[PDB]
This record gives sequence, C-alpha cells and structure tokens, in this order.
Amino acid sequence: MREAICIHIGQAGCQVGNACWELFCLEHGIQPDGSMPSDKCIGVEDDAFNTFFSETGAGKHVPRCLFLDLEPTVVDEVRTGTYRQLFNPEQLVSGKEDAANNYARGHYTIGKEIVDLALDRIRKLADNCTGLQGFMVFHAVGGGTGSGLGALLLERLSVDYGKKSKLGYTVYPSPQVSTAVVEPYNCVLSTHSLLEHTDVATMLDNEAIYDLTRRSLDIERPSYTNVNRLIGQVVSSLTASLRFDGALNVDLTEFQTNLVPYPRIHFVLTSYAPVVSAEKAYHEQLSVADITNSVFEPAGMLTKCDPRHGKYMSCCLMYRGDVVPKDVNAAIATIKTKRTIQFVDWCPTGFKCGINYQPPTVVPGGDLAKVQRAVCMIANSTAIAEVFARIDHKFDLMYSKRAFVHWYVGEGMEEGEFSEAREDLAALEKDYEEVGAES
Amino acid sequence: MFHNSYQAGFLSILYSIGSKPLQIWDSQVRNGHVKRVTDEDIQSSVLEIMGSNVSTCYIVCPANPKQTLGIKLPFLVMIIKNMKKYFSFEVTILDDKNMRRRFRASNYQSTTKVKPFICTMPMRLDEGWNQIQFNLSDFTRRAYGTNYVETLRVQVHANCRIRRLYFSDRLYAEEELPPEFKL
Amino acid sequence: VRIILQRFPSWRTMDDKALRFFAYYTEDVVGSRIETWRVRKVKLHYFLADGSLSIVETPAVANSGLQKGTIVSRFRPDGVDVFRLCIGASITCRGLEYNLVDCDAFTREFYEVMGMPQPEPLEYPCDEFETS
Amino acid sequence: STTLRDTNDRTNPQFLSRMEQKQCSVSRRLEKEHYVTMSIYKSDFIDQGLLPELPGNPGGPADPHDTHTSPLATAGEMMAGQLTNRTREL
Amino acid sequence: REIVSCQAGQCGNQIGSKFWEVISDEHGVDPTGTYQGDSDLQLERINVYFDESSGGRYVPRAVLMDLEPGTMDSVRAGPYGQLFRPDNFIFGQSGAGNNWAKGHYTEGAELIDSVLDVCRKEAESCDCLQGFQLSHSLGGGTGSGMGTLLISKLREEYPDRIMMTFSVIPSPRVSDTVVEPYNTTLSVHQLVENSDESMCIDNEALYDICFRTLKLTTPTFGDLNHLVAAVMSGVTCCLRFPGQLNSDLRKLAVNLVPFPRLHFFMMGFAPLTSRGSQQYRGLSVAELTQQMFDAKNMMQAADPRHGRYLTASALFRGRMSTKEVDEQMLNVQNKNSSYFIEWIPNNIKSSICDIPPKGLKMSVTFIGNNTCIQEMFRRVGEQFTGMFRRKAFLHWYTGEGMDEMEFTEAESNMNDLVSEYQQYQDATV
Amino acid sequence: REIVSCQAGQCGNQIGSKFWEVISDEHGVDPTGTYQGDSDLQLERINVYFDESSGGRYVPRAVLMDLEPGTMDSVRAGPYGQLFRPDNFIFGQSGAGNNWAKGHYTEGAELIDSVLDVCRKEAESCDCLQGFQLSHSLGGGTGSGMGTLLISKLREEYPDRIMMTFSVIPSPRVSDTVVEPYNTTLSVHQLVENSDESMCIDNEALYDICFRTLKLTTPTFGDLNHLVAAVMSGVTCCLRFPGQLNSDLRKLAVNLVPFPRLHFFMMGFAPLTSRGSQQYRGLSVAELTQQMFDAKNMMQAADPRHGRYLTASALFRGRMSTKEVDEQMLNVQNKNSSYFIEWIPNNIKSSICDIPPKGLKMSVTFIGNNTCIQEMFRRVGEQFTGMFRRKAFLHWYTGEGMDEMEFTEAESNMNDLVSEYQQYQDATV
Amino acid sequence: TVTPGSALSGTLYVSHNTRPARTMCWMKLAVFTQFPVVPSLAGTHVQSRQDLLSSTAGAGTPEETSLFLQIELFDDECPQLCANFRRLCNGQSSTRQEQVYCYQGITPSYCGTYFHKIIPSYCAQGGDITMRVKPGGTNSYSSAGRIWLPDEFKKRRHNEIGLVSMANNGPDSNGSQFFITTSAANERAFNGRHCCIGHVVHGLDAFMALVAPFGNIEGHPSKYVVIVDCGEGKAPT
Ligand SMILES: Nc1nc2c(ncn2[C@@H]2O[C@H](COP(=O)(O)OP(=O)(O)OP(=O)(O)O)[C@@H](O)[C@H]2O)c(=O)[nH]1
Ligand SMILES: Nc1nc2c(ncn2[C@@H]2O[C@H](COP(=O)(O)OP(=O)(O)O)[C@@H](O)[C@H]2O)c(=O)[nH]1
Ligand SMILES: Nc1nc2c(ncn2[C@@H]2O[C@H](COP(=O)(O)OP(=O)(O)O)[C@@H](O)[C@H]2O)c(=O)[nH]1
Ligand SMILES: [Mg+2]
Repeated sequence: MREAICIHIGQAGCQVGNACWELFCLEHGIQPDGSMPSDKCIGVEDDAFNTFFSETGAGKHVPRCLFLDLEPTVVDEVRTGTYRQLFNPEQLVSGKEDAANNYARGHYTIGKEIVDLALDRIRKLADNCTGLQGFMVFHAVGGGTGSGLGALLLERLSVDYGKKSKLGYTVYPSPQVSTAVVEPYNCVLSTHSLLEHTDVATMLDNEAIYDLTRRSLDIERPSYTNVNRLIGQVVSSLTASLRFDGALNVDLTEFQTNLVPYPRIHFVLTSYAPVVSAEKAYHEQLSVADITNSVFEPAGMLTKCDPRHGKYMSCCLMYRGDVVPKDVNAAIATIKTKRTIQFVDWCPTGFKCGINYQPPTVVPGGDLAKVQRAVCMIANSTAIAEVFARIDHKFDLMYSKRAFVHWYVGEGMEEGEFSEAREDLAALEKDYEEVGAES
Repeated sequence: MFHNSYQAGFLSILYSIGSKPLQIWDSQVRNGHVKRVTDEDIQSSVLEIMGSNVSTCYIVCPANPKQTLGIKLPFLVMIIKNMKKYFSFEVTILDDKNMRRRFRASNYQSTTKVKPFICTMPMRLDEGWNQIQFNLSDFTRRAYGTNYVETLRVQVHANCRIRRLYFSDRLYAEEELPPEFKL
Repeated sequence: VRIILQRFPSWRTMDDKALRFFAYYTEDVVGSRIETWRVRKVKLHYFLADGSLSIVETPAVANSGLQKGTIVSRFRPDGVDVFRLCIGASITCRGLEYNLVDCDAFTREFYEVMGMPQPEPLEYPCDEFETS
Repeated sequence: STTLRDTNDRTNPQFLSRMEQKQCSVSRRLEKEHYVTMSIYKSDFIDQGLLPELPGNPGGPADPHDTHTSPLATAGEMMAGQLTNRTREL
Repeated sequence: REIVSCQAGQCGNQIGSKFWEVISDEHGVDPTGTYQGDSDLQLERINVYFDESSGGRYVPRAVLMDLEPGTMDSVRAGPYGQLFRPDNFIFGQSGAGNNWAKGHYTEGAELIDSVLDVCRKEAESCDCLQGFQLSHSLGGGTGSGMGTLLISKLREEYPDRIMMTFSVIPSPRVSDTVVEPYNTTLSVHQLVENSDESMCIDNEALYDICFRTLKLTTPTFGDLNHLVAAVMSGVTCCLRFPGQLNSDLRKLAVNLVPFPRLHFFMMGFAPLTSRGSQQYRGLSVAELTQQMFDAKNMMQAADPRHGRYLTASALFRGRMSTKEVDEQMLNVQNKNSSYFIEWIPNNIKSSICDIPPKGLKMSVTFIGNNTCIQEMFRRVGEQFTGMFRRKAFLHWYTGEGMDEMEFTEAESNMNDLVSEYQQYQDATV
Repeated sequence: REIVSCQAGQCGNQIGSKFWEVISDEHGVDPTGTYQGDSDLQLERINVYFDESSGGRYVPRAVLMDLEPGTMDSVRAGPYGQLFRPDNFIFGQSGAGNNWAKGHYTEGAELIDSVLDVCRKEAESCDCLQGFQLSHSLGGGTGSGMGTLLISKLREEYPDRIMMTFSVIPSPRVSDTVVEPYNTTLSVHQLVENSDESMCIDNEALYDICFRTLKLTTPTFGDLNHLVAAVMSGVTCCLRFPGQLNSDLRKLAVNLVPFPRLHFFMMGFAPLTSRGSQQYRGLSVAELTQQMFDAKNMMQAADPRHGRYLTASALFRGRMSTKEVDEQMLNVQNKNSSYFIEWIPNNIKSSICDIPPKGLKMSVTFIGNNTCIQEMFRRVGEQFTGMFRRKAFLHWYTGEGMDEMEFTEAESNMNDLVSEYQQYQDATV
Repeated sequence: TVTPGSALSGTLYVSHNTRPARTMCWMKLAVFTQFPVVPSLAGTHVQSRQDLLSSTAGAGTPEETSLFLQIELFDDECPQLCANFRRLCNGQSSTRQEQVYCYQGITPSYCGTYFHKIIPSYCAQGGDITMRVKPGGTNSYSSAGRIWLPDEFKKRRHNEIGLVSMANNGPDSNGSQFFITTSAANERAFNGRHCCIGHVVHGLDAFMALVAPFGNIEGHPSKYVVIVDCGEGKAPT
C-alpha cells in the first residue's frame, strides 16, 4: 500500500541509506533486530511502516532496500553493524572489486556483471510490492560506482518497470571542495542517465550541508554522519506524506508532476528547516512563518546554490508537525510580497504545499533537536544553471588536454561519449536559459 | 535581422570572399582557433575552425545573442569539408506556437533523440568536401509535428572547413546553382 | 506532569509513549447466517502527553470477514482519563461502548508504579463465530 | 650499551571540564571523544532505543515543559474543528 | 581485494622486511604467525597480505628475490623473518655483481622463471587479486635489473592488475655505487612501460627527514626502512580497514595518473615527531596537512617549490572530520594555486580510513605527482651522459650480450619522460 | 586575546623563567604541565599564555633566546624547565661576546630566521593574538642586539599586535659591564622606534626594594626576576581573569601613550613588606595605593618626584569596592598634583580584576609614563659620551660590520627622547 | 519473567513483564602508600591468593588492609553486563576455551586488579583482568573473553555518587574495567556514553576518604588500591 523501494548505490548512497533507515526505524518504533517490541507500543500508525517495511509472518519488518555497492568494505561493515538483523542477508549486494572512481569502469566492465543480480533483487522486491509508488535512488554522481552502476541500474529500471516514478536524491560535486579529480568527469557523464531515465533529481551537494551544520547547528567537527542525518531528515520529510496521514497528502507522482515543468528540467533545490541544536532549540519561537522564511533564505538550504542568482520555477513545500494551513499560506503570502525572491513569468502559482501531522522524530546521539514542526522545500528553479556551468567549465578544463580520458577509454567507452556529455550539459544549460527567458 | 529583407532563391550567411566575412558571426573560441586559411583541394580560401573541445569553440550568427535571424527560407545548405574530427552544427528556429526550438546534428551522435526543446541527430559525412542540405520544415514536421516559421540562429562548432552557408527555398540542382555558389 | 516525571526517573518526554490496552465491543446482528451477537476486538492507544485515545480494529481469525485497520483516529474523548482506563471497565467513545478487559506489560508496570494495582486480564467473551 | 645490529590508559572516560561537558553533547563531539578506537558506523549507528530520549545530554532532571500537552496538534483534533464541538455544546 | 608483495635485491629485501614487520605489528601477528591483536577489525581483512595455513599460521604473500644468498639469509632470519614461506626464497649462487645486464639478461633470466612460478602460486591462491607491489632500488644490479624483468613479465601475464612499485632512486649525495646512473637509466624506461604506478624513494631525503624531522642522532638503514614502511602500509590502510571515505590502489591511481607515463609519485608522510617533542606537539589535522605539504617532511629529494602538482592524494587515517580533511586541502589549493595546475581543478584527492596506525591518534600519507620529480631524473641523466660519453664501464654490460644502442634508447626514454613532465608543468589553459 | 612571550639573553631568560613560575602558580599548573587548580576561572582563560597539546599538557607560548647555550640548560634546569616546548629552545654555538654589534648584525642575524619561523608558528597557533611580549636586558649583547632585531622583525610582520617589552636598564652604581652604555644607547633608540610600550627595569631599583621594603638579607637575581614577574603578571591579570573594570595591553597603551615616541613606563608592585612589618601592616586599598605611588616601591632608578606624570595606570586585583579605587587616586591626584601635568587631567587609568594572586586577597600593579624616565637615560648618555668622544671600545663594534654613524644616530635619537621627556615636564598650558 | 499475552486477542504482546531481582556483589580493598615494583606481578600473585605482603614487593605496609565495598547491581536493566560483572567478581569464565594473553593464561577475575586511573572529583577506574602486563593496557577482555559485550540501557542518570559503570572504549564496547563515579556533578560527562552497572551501598565514606581524593587530572594513581578478594552476595563482616 503506497510502498516505495529504496536503492542505495555507492559509498555515499549506502551511508545515506543507513541514516535514512535508522531514522525510519526510529519513526516506526522498529528495533534494530527488525521487529517492534511487544512491551512497548509507539502507536505511530497501524500500517505506516508498510511503505518502507515489508511484514513477515513472524511479526518482523524488513526494509524494502537494496544496498548495491561494487566494493565490499561498506557492505560488510553494514553487515557487521548493529542493524544486521534488520537488514536482509540479500538486498545487501557487495561487489568483489571496486569501480575505482571511473564511470566507464562502473558502467562497462564491472557494471554488467552485477546489474543482472541487482535487477533480480529489485524484482524480488517489486513482486512483493503491491502498490509500489516508485524507486528512491540514493547515490553520488561524483563517484565511480555511484555514477556508472547507478546509471546502469537507472536505465535498466526505466526499460523494465516502464513509467514508474524515479527519485534520485543525489549528491553532486561541490562548487569549491571536491573529493576526487575525475569527479567532474563522472558527474558530467552520469548527467545523461540522470536526465533521460530519472523523473526527479535532487541536488545534495556537500558544502551547503557542511556550512548548514557549521553555523545552524554550531558544530566545530561535523562529518558524514551529520551530513547523512540531515539528508535522511530531508528524505523522511518528503516521504511522510505517503507514510502517515496528512492534511494535504502528496505522493511521489503527486508532487513530481508539480515539480517538473519540462522533461529535461527536474534538477531541484533542497532546503530543510528548522535545523537547530539542543542548546538553541528551546529558546526561539519556532513559528511556521519563521521556518518558512528560514527555508526560503539563500543561507539555510541543503544544496549550495543561490536562488537570487536564478529564477524560481516551482517550489514544493512539505510541512510536518502541528503546522496550520493558515500559517502556511500566510508565510506564502509574506514570501511572495518579499521581492528578494522572484518567480518565472509563466508560472504564477509556483507553489505546492503539503502538510503532515507527525513531527520529525528524535535521533538520539545526533545533532537535530526535538522540534514540534518542520518544513522541507524541493524547488525547481533556474539557479541550477550556474552550478552546472561550473561543473562543465571544470569538465572543459580537464578535457582540453584530454587528461584522465585514457582511464575511461580503456574501460570500454568511446572517446565521443565525452563529447556527448559536454553537448548534453550545454543543451541542458541553454534549456534552463530558455525556460528562464521572459516571454 | 533579415525580416525586412528579400528572402527568395538564395540568401548567403557566410562566404569567404569578403574582406571581413564574420560581420554577423561571433567567434566564441576557447582552446582553439578560427581563421581564414587556404585549401589544397579547391585552391581557395576557406574558414578553418578547430578546438580541442567541440563545444567550447564555435561561431554563432547573429553575433548579438539578443538579436535573431529572420530567414524564412526552409533549406539550409552548407559546403563543409570533413577532416574526420568531432564536428557539430546547430539550427535554432521558430515554430507556429511562437516558441523557439533547436535542431543539432553532430558526427559523434549515436541515435536521433527528440527532446522538448532540442532534437539531436547524427551525421556520417563522406571523405573530402561535402555539400549538405537541411529541410528545416521537413525535420520540424517529422520530429515535432510542428510548422516551420523562420530561423533565429545558425551555429557551427569546431573542427570544420566552412566554404558557403546559404538558405534556399527549394532544391537547386548543380545546373541552376549560380557559379559563385558551386565549388 | 511533575509527579509523573518524578515517579519515572528514566523518562524525559511523554511523546510516543501511549498505553496499549486491549478491549472489545459487542453488537447484535440480526440478518446474519451463523452469528447473532458479534464481538469485535480493538486495541487502545492512550497517549499520555496529549491525553489522546485511538482505537484500532484487530481481527482474530484469518477468515474474519472484517476490515483490519484504524476505525477511530487519535483524539481526546470526552471524559476519559487514566483513572477511567481500567480492566473490566467501560469506555464510551464515538457512540461505541468498549469493554476494557486487558492491558500490556508497559501499561501494567506504569499502573503499579503509580500505585493503583491494575487487575489481571479476565477473559474475552466467546461469540458464535469464534467456535467455527 | 648500544650496537648497530606508552604507559597510559587509552580507555574512556577521561576528565571533561565544566565547559567541555556542556559542549560535548553535540558540538566538538569528535574532539571530546577521547578514546573510541572504533569505526564511524559502529560509533554512531547504534541502538537508538538504549540512548537517552532527548537529543544530546539533558541538563538535569527531566523538564515537564519538554512534553507537549496541547491537544490541538493531534490528527483527529485537526480532523474535527473546535467549533463543531461548540455546535455540539450549544 | 588482496595485494601480493615482491622484494628485489638487498635494499628491496630489507624494505620488505620492515614493511612486513610493521604490517604484522599493526595486524597483531607475532613472528610465530599467531594472532594477538587488540581489535576485532584486524582479522577483517588480514587476507590482503596474509594467507592462513592449516594450523592457523599467517604467511605473508611475499616473494623474495636476490642472487646473493647473504641478504636472503638476513631477511629469512630477521626479527620477523620467520613469517615468510621458505619456498618464496628464490636465490642464486653467484650474485648479480651490481650489474643491470647481469641481473636482467644472463643471471636473472635463468632464475626469473622460478620467481614467476612462485608469484603465480601466490596469485591464484588469492580470491580476487588487486595486483602486485614490488620493492627495489634502481641503484643496485639485481634490485633494478631482474626486478624490471619481473615487472615486465607481470605486465605480460596480468595486464589489469595494479603494478605498484617502490623504486629507491640513487643520488650523488648518498652515492655508494659508480654504476648507479647506468642501472637507473636502464630501469626507468622499463618502469615507465611496465608499472601502473611508481613511487620514487630518495635515501638522501629519508636521511634529511631523520636528521631534521625526527632529530635522530644516529639514523640507520632500519630507520629508513621504517619510514618507507609507514607509507607502504598507509597506502593500503583503506583497503584493509573501513572508513568514511575509503579508497584502493586503482581508486587512487585513476586520480593520480592523468596520462599513462605520468605515474611517478613523490612520497610524503605525517606526522613525524621527535622523541622529546612527542608529548608537546598537538596532533591536529591542520598540523598534519601542514607538515604533509611541507617540503622537509617529503621523503622525495625533489623540492616541490620547483614544480607544479599534476595531482596529489592524501590518505588520512584516524578519527577526523570531513570539514578538515576537505577544507584544509581547499585552503592549500587557494594559497598555493601557483604550485597547482590550473587545468586540473582541485588537484587533491582525499581518502579517509578510520582505523589509525598504532600509537598515533591520526596520520596521513601523501602521494604526489608533482612535476618537480623530473629533476632527479635530470641529474641521473646528466651523470649517465657524462659516464656514457667516453663509454666508461660499458664493457661489463656489453659482455653480457646487451647491445650498445639500448643505453641511447634509455637516454631517449628518460629525456622523453622529463620533457613530458616539463610540458605539463608549463602547460596553460 | 593571546600573548606570546619571548625571553632573550641570560637576564631575559631568567626573568621569563620566573615569570612562567608565577603564571603557572596563578593558573595551578604543575611542572609536568597539568592543571590542578581549585577554581574554573583558571581554565576559563588559561589559553592566554598556554596552549593545550594532544595529551592535555599546557605548553607555554614562550620562545627561548640566547647566543650562549650555557643558559638554555639553566632555564630547563629551572623549576618549570620542561614546561616549555623543546623546539622553541633555539641557540647558537658562540655567545654574543657582550657585543650589540655581533648580537644584532652578524651572529643574531644568521640565527633570526629560525626565530622568526618559531614566532610565526606560535603566533598563528593562537586564535586571535593580542600580541607579542619580550624580556631582555639592554646592557648585554644577546638581550639588547638580537632582542631588538626580533622586535624590528616582529613589527615588520605583525604591526597591529601589541608588542610588550621588559628591558632591564643598567645603572653605573650597579654596573658590571663596561660596554653597557654602548649597548644601551644602540638599543634604546631601537626600542623607541619599534616598541609599542617599553617600561624599564633597573637592577638597582630592584635591590633597593629588596633591602628597604622586603628587608631581604641576600637579594639574588631570582628575587629580582620575581619582582619583575610581579608586574609581568599584573599587566595581564585583567586579560586572564574577569574584573569589575577590564583592561588589556592595548587599552593600557592607548591610555598611557600620549605621543608615539613617549612609551617608556615606570612600574611598582603592592603589597610588598618584610617579615616583621607584615604582621604590623594593615592591608587596605589606601595602603596599596599609597605604597604603589610611594617612591621607594619603584623598579626604575629615577625618583618619581623629579619628573612629572604624563599618565598613570593602576591595575588592582581582588575583591574591593570601586569607591576606594576611584577616591584614592582622586586623593593622590589632588594632594600632590605636581606629579601630574595640567593639560591632561584625570591622569590615572584604573582597572579592577576580581581574582587576586593566589595567597594574596588584594594587590595592585602600577604602570606610569612619568617624565622622570629620562634620568637614567641621561646617565647612560653621559657614560656613552665619555667613551664615544675617545672612540673607546669602538673597534669591537666597527669590526662586526656596523659603522660609527649608527652610534651618532643612536646618540641623536637618545637626546631626542630625553628632550621629549624633559620639556613636556615644564611646558606651560 | 515474560508471559505472552492472549494469542486470540489478534496481536502478539507481552501481558506480564517482571524485572529480575537486584543482585549483590562485594569487594575487599587494600591501599598502599607506594606502588609495587611490578604491579602486574603483584596482581597475579594476589589473584593466586598468596600472602599480600609477600605478593606486593615494594608497596610497603598497607594503610588499610580491609576496605569492604558493597555493590547493588541494577539487574532489571543490565542482564548481560551485570552478569559479566558478577562472573568477574566470582572469577568464573563464561567460555570453555581458556584465554591466553602475552603467552600466559589469565583467569577472568578482579582478585588481582587494581585501580589504575583515579581522577579526583571525577571517578576511580580499575579492574583490568589483564593485570596491565603491557604498558597501555586493554579493555577488550571480559568474562566471555575476546568479546566486547554490547552496551545496554544508557538511560540511568549519574547524579548519585558511587555509581559503578563499565568504562568503555566507545559505544557497544564493554570489557572488564569499571569506574566508580566519585562526584555528583559529572552527570554531563557520564550520561549517554556509559552503562550504569550498579551503585555502592556500603563503604562510601571509606572510598571517599582514602581512595578517591588522591590522583591527578590525567588519572595517574598516587595510592596503590587493589581488589584483594571479590565475590557475590553480602560482604563478609
Ligand atoms: N552526503 C554524503 N556524501 C558522501 C558521503 N560519503 C561520500 N560522499 C561523497 O560522495 C562521493 C562519491 O563517493 P565515493 O568516495 O566516490 O565512493 P563510491 O561512490 O563508492 O565510488 P568509489 O570511490 O569508486 O568506490 C565522494 O566523492 C564523497 O564526496 C556521505 O556519507 N554523505
Ligand atoms: N632506504 C634503504 N636503502 C637501502 C637499504 N639497503 C641498501 N639501500 C640502498 O641501496 C643502495 C645499494 O643497493 P644494493 O643493495 O646494491 O641493491 P642490489 O644490488 O640490487 O641488491 C645503496 O646506495 C643504499 O643507499 C635499506 O635497508 N634501506
Ligand atoms: N634582574 C636580573 N638582572 C640580571 C639577570 N641576569 C643578568 N642580569 C643583569 O644583566 C646584566 C648582564 O646582561 P646579560 O645577561 O649578559 O645580557 P645578555 O648578554 O643578553 O645575556 C648584568 O649587569 C646583570 O645585572 C637576572 O636574572 N635578573
Ligand atoms: Mg567506494
């Protein structure tokens, strides 16, 4: 019933999925052993878990997840971790040899020897599913396997399951920091699959989350744990509408149709608030208007981009907790009267707000504090043009001297595929320019 | 800017006879070069366009991005030499719904893919000098089922030997074709 | 709240800390074929933070013919408190009279800590459909 | 004597100052964890039920104001408006 | 994912001896082969280097190589020398005689077949071979000659496996061999054509580290071997232990080798603190990266100030934050953009392995493809040209059936590599 | 708001050692580098003078400076010898020869590169450096010459940071060196042109305090450095602990420097008393202020009465009422206003710190910019002329690379400072 | 302990859950003004039950031979961890195979362990069944042996003085070393990261007066305080 299948590709995807699944278990009162305690009764909902957890005959809940990673370290540490009983022995695929930070390696040499069994696992999940809403991909385009094998799984899913919803909550190379050097190559190459075979692609680059934790939470040494906790909070905020009963219930298709104006334009902004530490949480008047303003501000967002530099196209707001619709539209009216932001001319409405009743759940040992209300924005806007311009400028700088191209060529991709990638990014950029152009 | 100009028979947008033949062309060149050279095959000066990256090096008409061309002639004809390099061209046109659309053709393309705003298609050019027709109305109706109005922009990327770019309203045999147009 | 937190040192907030009770409501069935007086089984969630009661229908046999799920949303029933919640008691909400007769381990531990000894579960009345 | 041919306790807990204890709840957690000697997944992704319910370290005895008593946030309470009950009463 | 090691020559044999010593110490393995580690994670990926026996003894996947049996006995009976399998000790009767030609064409050729058999036996005994790591010195005869022969045969047999090599480049400052330029020139082209990634080691640079960074009164070749082993283990720490941002040999080669011939890397490590200042210095990641990028802690005798970084790799180990493993590299890039190539944005690759080296809260290993590495090749080429102009010491090589034109070919290949580094040092956008 | 200290010469090294003893006693720090104080206020701002290491040891932000290595073992033989970092101990093979010329131009210059490296590292180790501090004696070569060279370089590098300095002025009647006038003349103008604020110490003005106020039987250099450390800690008591009326080195400089060239101050500490008088003496704010403004409680030779106070500053420590910190200086302002010039009224900065030194419930330090500071300058100038007019001992300085025109310019600036401090005394409003 | 609820109720639940009764452990403490020449050898001898004066060479005359500490264990929340504590008090191994450390077999017991990190006004930690033969010392060993037992119920707050908790190397890593909190103000540091095994009910004043105050900030112990004899049940005398 309104279930979705989560698929985590790459190390970043696997860690993001770990955070998302611990958050989901906390939300549904599911112990790490995989079953709700008989002594305790959380009472969140009779069948809230049904979207993300499949029920067995022994009273045990198993996540509808697929941890697909081409190297054994992350999968084996997940196996040896606390959630060993929660996660299935299958659905937790490990590859023998890493993709070695190469889109060609993960898409043409190591990708095919594992995509068959990955699709088999996906089918063993889908046939169990009865009202499957869609697939939620979690990966990073900058990484080798997360780009290549992610792309392979995406177009195989598109050709197999038809027109099911595909939401890739994907981490992009950051504007200034970046782990790798072939990372621009991987991102630009994976943009193909994230364009044609992804219904919604969600920007989760690094420095935005990094600085958000830096000042909003005031943590001197936050890391991937905190970043993944924030990402999982965003994921839960988006999926709560289909999980629990809400004032304005919006399913994956329900909001992706309002978020995607044109087939190529699905890369979207991300912003969640209130994010606050325990010390500062119990001192502010956390109002719906205040949290909406904080979300709308260029500072407090999960993806490093400036909405002021671009043109807003369509924002989907996900309110959760004791939020009131009058507070929601009062905040909407105030932010529309505010001239700092601006919407594109051909989209006057530009707003899709949905309210759910269950507030964000506490993650003990984390950094979020207990909040009675929260809101997450998924905004399609022309601001992605500048970040994509930076990405393919780095791509052009690397490709002018044909550096690092031998690694990709030797792994089975033609030299012209890089030209394909550069052409596709240029076409997407001028598509954003066209949709932002005034009539 | 050709809205208030006669458009029948022929309308040349680029030819190497001129002293400064890039009057209405802007050369956005990065890691490349656009210059007038002499060809060994035809023993006449043509326009050499190269770049390590095909996307970064190109010539765009009109030079002003805000300005747009106004050619109604549905036939785009090019005289371009294939150097076995990565080459592409792009034609931005207007439809009957008054929203500009794009047709790009590249020699590194695999299959013809239609998009809401751009149709990407491949080319397989013969050895040596090539003379290429493009039926803008035919491609528009075949890809989009949409009526052709006029051409806003013509763009040619790196790795090309430009000799003549001209619009014509109909097929012109080599017999009818004016001597200044033939090779 | 002060005394409820004082008596439970390990507790910090009452959120998601409902009391799980087990009850049943009985209705006369006149146009049936096998039963004449049907017993429907419910699970009670009494969230203490909000003072809120929720009823969820739970059948017993696989071929019950009833619909499993929540029949009563979470809200505050009129005149229902922890003292009123007791085994062998009556809970009148939404026009339905539930015979509260069974509890859970956490709820019983809560009641003994408070000081009122919650009784033992008594029985579930045997309707004609169960013996079939 | 010569030819060419760490006595310390590496286990937690170690002394945390007055300011360090209030800081280490969320901020500077990596700095203030003296000897964890384990990976990140095993350090962070643990049994959440066993840890204290509220984020970080609570200041002292549980604050009653932490719990929410207002019924308005309830799902059924927002299903059924207040003036419907007012109509009942009138 | 398991890597198999080879040691060639006396220098390579002691390098491998100390490498295996530190590996066994970090994995909690006594010289008897038993396991006494302080963590469960030690046995998680011990199969990368150690193969279990019927009795539970751990045997290193090491193949040992030299014509002289003296250093073979030394490595066999060293403090940790009882770990190695006896049948991996392939030695000849007559030594290489400090001759590249003897080690590569006449005496090493008749012995290379057995070593190929041994490394095969060690290779298909592995579940999924990542590749080979060989350790040698280009100055010596058998370390350079038959080591290059073996890496060539390994490229022929296993093309896609990572062929890591640790070549100790001889220097005039610490020269103790008159045919070091000859052997080095004859070996660099083989290294270029037969190695996925090469790591150059300079005895003089290790010596400078020992005097100044470590303040050791009497440094020893054992101390040099320990310093080299500290990064030999740190390059595969990510392969052996979990971390926030893990990597492997190809995972870093793809980020450090923009072009096929640019696989020569300069070696750095951190932290390195003297005995008296160990308790005073505050081990913080900012200090780690500052000392890492510092030229004095660089155990490559190629000054980074005279070149431009093609690429860099920082394998950090310990409990640290992504804040300071990414922003520190970005800060270094920003304030040293003159030393970093423009057309390669963010020249630095970062990897995180959570398990730190024993006795250190955190550490980091540096792998740099900086263009300054060509100056040691320049000086060895100048020495080779000076010696080869008057054809000195040529008869020893030519009496082994090795042609005269091969020396000129080696000169040409080394000069091509040097100019290849130059062109990307001064290459602009 | 951090202060990084540097002690140069034998006098400077011993004074800094005793200063670190006093500061560690105030902050509850053992010689091994551990905190064991009974109050949290010590740890609140213990970072002003100390930096915590990985193991929790508090290393002083101190630099050790001398050309003669015979004192760098004495300083580590001091009670807090191992407290300092070992790398900050930077010395030379040969001493300064008691020569400003070779302490400033030949031997100090070749050694100052590592000095600047250490100072830069320690300064950037601080979050926000309030400034540098130096301790030295102008009568010698190492403290005067190379100390002033460090002062010049640190003004080159960090102009905005406050540069605190404690220079020991030699006196003829306590003299033990014949080139004291030369070194003092060559260093005083360096201090004038490079020191933010330069209060002076006279060994005579320490000895008379010991013999008359403290009634000590055998005063020693240890007692002298203890008296110096008194004010060295009192000047930053307000930085290190909270108070009812805060101040810092920059606030003191702003209040006590009316003109840029007038930054030579005069000091005193209260309470100070002997054994017998201590039981008879009644501690009070009035007693503290009367003692600090008394002439015999001063650590500069010249009498306050002869000159006139351009500005004064009283930093009190302990729990006291602001009534008697305002009214007592009101008294001393009115009762002998001849100390205080007229065009600047309300001449006395006041500051209160709530935390008195351990063992004392009430104390105060005094910093004064009187016009009597030029009296010992006149004395050392006369002694300089008596030797310079006959080119006495001038071959020593001229053979080290410097020339006579530096001596002439030092004399010129010396007399300029003397005239500035002289005629503002009798300037008419 | 647990009674399943009515199966025909339609859901699986626990009707009755009875917490286990709180159990009892006792230890005997010997304090020495000086340390023995070989603390590990002294600990092994005391574990082997030889005479205390002969076993502790160089420790001198014990200031107090008998200091009895009584610990009540919170077994309602710590089944496995307090079972480990009881087994270590009784010197009973939970595994059949014998643990060997540094080429010598070791028995799991506190009978030779000594308090090695006593931080005044913070806590006193000791109980390394290794006897700290190696310089650093290890927390890995427990009753089961080469096993880190998972943490359980970190909810107990550390207000009261005398709380005994397994001093961990991190989450889900509990061995043999236990620390007794020695002040009421360290709830901030001790909460959420250590499991409250039990609390001392007898000997609080003696532990506060003779063992706790000595030490330093790093935890170096000034007084050699050793568990000479430990067990379950009420303390003798
Ligand atoms: N948000 C977030 N991003 C991460 C996390 N871990 C890694 N990343 C980023 O995701 C990118 C891709 O991951 P990779 O390091 O390439 O790992 P991979 O995807 O398995 O690819 P390989 O390295 O070839 O194995 C990295 O460059 C990181 O910057 C994480 O935990 N959270
Ligand atoms: N770092 C290091 N260098 C060594 C060691 N042993 C020898 N060398 C260097 O290797 C060079 C001689 O190599 P050699 O032993 O003759 O190599 P072989 O002839 O191939 O066995 C000398 O210049 C030494 O500097 C060692 O243990 N460590
Ligand atoms: N107050 C004090 N004065 C000192 C000390 N050591 C030396 N002096 C004075 O400094 C003068 C000699 O300076 P010197 O130490 O040689 O300077 P240096 O050459 O820079 O080390 C003598 O006249 C002493 O009176 C000391 O520890 N305390
Ligand atoms: Mg990976």
